[PDB]
Amino acid sequence: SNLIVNGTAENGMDGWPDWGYPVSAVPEAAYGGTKGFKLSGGKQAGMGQKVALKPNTTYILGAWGKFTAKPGTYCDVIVQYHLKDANNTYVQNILRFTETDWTYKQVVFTTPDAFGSDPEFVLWKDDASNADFYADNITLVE
Ligand SMILES: [Ca+2]
Repeated sequence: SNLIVNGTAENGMDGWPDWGYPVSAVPEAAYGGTKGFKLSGGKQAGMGQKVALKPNTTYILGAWGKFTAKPGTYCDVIVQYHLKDANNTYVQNILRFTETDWTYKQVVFTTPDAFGSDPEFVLWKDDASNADFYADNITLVE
């Protein structure tokens, strides 16, 4: 059971709030199925959704990703939340992609005993070079 809605782009951009960035669900970006997510070159771009994480629970976050040509910087896949501690610590669980062939990355993390902010998944492309980024099969599972 994937906590991310439509992590495969098989339902287009459905389940993903429009943040106004150049993110499309298109055949050229597919790792599998009929579509993948394409984050346009030339601009920073991201999308995300709130994720219903449980406390003291272990999760695996994974995704396939590639740039179409060598980028200036990177694109991150992140699950993030604040702790409910005195310092109000911000936790980012991050996969950082810079590669130009399809590359699978994953991170295993265990959630704290309480959240200080609503957990979110975020895909964020810092890079604004000419290369497009393709993301597909984005997965967050207990
Ligand atoms: Ca797909």
